[PDB]
Amino acid sequence: ILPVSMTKTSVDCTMYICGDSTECSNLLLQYGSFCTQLNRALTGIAVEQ
Amino acid sequence: CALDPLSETKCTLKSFTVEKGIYQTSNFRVQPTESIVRFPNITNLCPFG
Repeated sequence: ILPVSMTKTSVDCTMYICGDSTECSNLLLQYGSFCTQLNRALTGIAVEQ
Repeated sequence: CALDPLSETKCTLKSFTVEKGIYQTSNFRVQPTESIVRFPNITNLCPFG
């Protein structure tokens, strides 16, 4: 038996970390680029599967 | 960055020309419509009659 891949997943950091609140998203940009890095890493993992 | 979907694809990257492929350019959420929901019915009538 040998695993070949797991379930592909993608996380929208903005929606998950803020939700409906637009002000919380409007405060997220102080962190600059964490959301972009996380989304890019998850996309790279997903295409790898 | 809001003209054509191809323009948004260009804006997500930093290139004026994009080759073959698929890229997540934005995330969309269904904005709820303007309606509310009700409450439980009155147990009894007014104690004034």
